[PDB]
Amino acid sequence: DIQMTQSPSSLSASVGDRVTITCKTSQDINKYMAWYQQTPGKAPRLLIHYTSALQPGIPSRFSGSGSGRDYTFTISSLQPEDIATYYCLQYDNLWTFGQGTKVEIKRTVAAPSVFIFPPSDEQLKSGTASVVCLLNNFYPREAKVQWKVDNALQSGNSQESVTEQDSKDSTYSLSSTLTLSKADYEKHKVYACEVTHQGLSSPVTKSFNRG
Amino acid sequence: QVQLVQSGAEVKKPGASVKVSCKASGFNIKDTYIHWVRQAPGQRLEWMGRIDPANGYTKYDPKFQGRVTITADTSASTAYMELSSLRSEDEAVYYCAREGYYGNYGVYAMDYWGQGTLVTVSSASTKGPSVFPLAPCSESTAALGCLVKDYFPEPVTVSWNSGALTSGVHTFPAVLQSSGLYSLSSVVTVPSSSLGTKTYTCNVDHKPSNTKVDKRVE
Amino acid sequence: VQLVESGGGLVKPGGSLRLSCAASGFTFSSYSMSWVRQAPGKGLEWVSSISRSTPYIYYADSVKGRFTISRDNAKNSLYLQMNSLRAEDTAVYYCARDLWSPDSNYYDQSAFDIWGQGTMVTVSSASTKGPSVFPLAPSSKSTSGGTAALGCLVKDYFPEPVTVSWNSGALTSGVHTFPAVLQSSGLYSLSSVVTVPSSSLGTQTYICNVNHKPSNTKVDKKVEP
Amino acid sequence: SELTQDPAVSVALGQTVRITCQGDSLRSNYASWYQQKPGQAPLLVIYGKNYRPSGIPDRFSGSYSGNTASLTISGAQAEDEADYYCNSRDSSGDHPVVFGGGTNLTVLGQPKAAPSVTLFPPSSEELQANKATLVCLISDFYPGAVTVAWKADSSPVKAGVETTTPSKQSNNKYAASSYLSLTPEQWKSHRSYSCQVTHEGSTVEKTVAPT
Ligand SMILES: *[C@@H]1O[C@H](CO)[C@@H](O[C@@H]2O[C@H](CO)[C@@H](O)[C@H](O)[C@H]2NC(C)=O)[C@H](O)[C@H]1NC(C)=O
Repeated sequence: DIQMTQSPSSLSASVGDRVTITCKTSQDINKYMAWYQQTPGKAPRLLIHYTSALQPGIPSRFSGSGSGRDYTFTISSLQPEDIATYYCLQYDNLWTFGQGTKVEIKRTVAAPSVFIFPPSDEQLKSGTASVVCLLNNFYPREAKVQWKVDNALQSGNSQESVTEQDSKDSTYSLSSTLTLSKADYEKHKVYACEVTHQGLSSPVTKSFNRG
Repeated sequence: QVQLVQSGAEVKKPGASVKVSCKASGFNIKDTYIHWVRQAPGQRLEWMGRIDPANGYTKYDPKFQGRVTITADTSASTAYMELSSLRSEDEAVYYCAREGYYGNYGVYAMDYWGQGTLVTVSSASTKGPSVFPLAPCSESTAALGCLVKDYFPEPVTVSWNSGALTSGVHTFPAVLQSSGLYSLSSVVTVPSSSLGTKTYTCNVDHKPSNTKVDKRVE
Repeated sequence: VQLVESGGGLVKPGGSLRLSCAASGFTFSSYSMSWVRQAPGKGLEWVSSISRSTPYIYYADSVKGRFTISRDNAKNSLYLQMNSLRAEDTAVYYCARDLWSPDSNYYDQSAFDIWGQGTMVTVSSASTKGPSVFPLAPSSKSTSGGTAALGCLVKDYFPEPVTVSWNSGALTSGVHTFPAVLQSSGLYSLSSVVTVPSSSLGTQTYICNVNHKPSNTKVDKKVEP
Repeated sequence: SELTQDPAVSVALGQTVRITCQGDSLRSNYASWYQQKPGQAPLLVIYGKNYRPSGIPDRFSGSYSGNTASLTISGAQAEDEADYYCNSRDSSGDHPVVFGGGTNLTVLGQPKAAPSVTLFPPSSEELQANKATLVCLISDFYPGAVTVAWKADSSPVKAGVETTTPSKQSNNKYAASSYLSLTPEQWKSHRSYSCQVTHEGSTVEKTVAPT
């Protein structure tokens, strides 16, 4: 029943920076504090328990401190493999987890590799058309996708999905999917995708003509 | 050696009950405690309860209590979590966790965790996904893809060349369509030189509908 | 890491004590403390308990509404205010470290890892009495011709706790402090003997340090041939 | 609020013994065992899910099955002859500590030891205080059964005789004390006084006289 106050909620720091996270409790938890690493789409891994005890296998850069109410977790040198959601756990009386900390790597601007995919002939048979745009490996997360069917800007017809930060090159990948019927798709020729990003000087367009 | 296996993701109607298993292997189940943790969509980790598989005693969280019932079968070396009267708010990924005593320090710590089991609280029927290839019209890098369209429930698992091709793979999170069905795309960037000289098959797998697709993109 | 209790002694029926346990070597707060008594010849009996710093309190049915447990986390001390004492309360009172608090998890796997020396408490209408120490002159009959046995007679005292050492703790080899007799008078009588060399009998000095805690008497009697 | 165990259990040297404890709290909690020698504070031997503190030999092991928990002593040795107390935590209501009646463990009834008797006459200092006390000190014997008889020269004395009950020593053997209180008129009257220590037939008769 002891409350958790984990600060910050999110952070961005360059590879090598000294990342610092704090977890303050409502009452004294007598050093019974633990820290967990939850990498994107994975099971949480125990790094440090009992305030400062490091688990065998966990790298030396990870360390914990604090006593009573105030506790602090530190990564001495942030690595591109440290991309995760970090949580604090109290285990004095009952069990409570913290709000979490979104740890992302701050890096230099990377231009998106744009690719336009037409609806397959098998999909058209079913009477539906899905045009997919790809923004492979880019930084920062901010990216604008402007769909254009024959110089006509498309709003609402599109639906985009971005990936987590990459484990190796620490970049993102976005995929905007434009949907139309086999009838509305056959009424137009040129299907464009206008990508606006910090890595690109002018808004890059990757299109295709039907046929 | 020390592993914490969990049962496959499940879909249940709102108001019904779900029982999730946790296969303990590589360690004696009786020698530890087993916890259950609810992880809401994008939200924080929520501890549910603890069981002592050796004796059977249970300590549940005051909010989860009355709806959560943790069981353990030592002979089969598995721990179960039963959650009834399933609301839309119960739609989450549930984790089982091993808690071992550390003799040297003289403290207990929740060391190992299960892979997780996604619970989908929905009225919509279980549907297999339609797989479509993503190859363009006509530089160095060339992008290929697989469109895992119209399926329920989540999740789907997309491999490439039976798990050989791992680098350059980008399987985006599923987008919930207005149709009420999920859809996700899996792209892979490979050079043009290697293209036309290697087979590029994507291995789609939807366990709830027992769908298994191996489509080659050209 | 140590636990040392003090305060025990003689009390007349209906009276009160005065029991204090001093903790050292560890963080007193973050540990649940409890008292366990033991009547002579009888087994261990739990008295009271006090959680980490919560501060939850528990008493045994027999001592309910008479004994009061308290802890000074600043002074690293545990206390017990045992009021309206019955004759049956006569026991050796141990101060034990529970290691896990009743409010904490894993309390099912808890135990008393560190225990105290025990402070003897005697509930009797009879009055306290100090010891009469007499020197038991060296006797060459055992264990050798080059060894002789000399001792101290701790005659007529009350209650039972009497501490005997030799040459202010220096002499330990051959020291045998016999258990005391409960005489017809009701008073205890104890003896302590040490086998020392017959060669060094004239050169070395042998003084026994008798200490009767409940009468505050401290006798340092020298034994001579 | 009840924990029952056998009041006494007997072993043999090298043999394996199992001390049983039966309680309702043992279903929900784990038993902690304590070793207690005469005039000694209790010592933790086994606790929790068969946990032994450093310094406790491999001989001690903990078993559990429902309401019953068992302490197993593999290869019984002389130094293991002590009182064994089972203990639990309950956790229901106002009684969180439950102790057992104890088990008086006895090992092999061998080897027999001969008593070493030492007799002291009353000190001149004691005689000045108009009192006399003869000190008979029986030590290093086995079994703990001794008969003490006093004799004024040849005639036996039954009055003014106070003798202890034999008790275990630091070497697990036995020790007894017997005091004969007299008036200096009685001590000076004789003619010598004797202390008769009978142990398993064999009698040790140390004698003192005013000289
Ligand atoms: C533990 O048990 C033994 C055996 O019952 C006790 O020894 C007996 O003591 C009485 C006197 O009190 C004698 O008459 C018996 O002959 C003894 N029997 C044996 C086999 O030695 C022993 O006293 C018990 N220990 C305690 C502390 O109660």
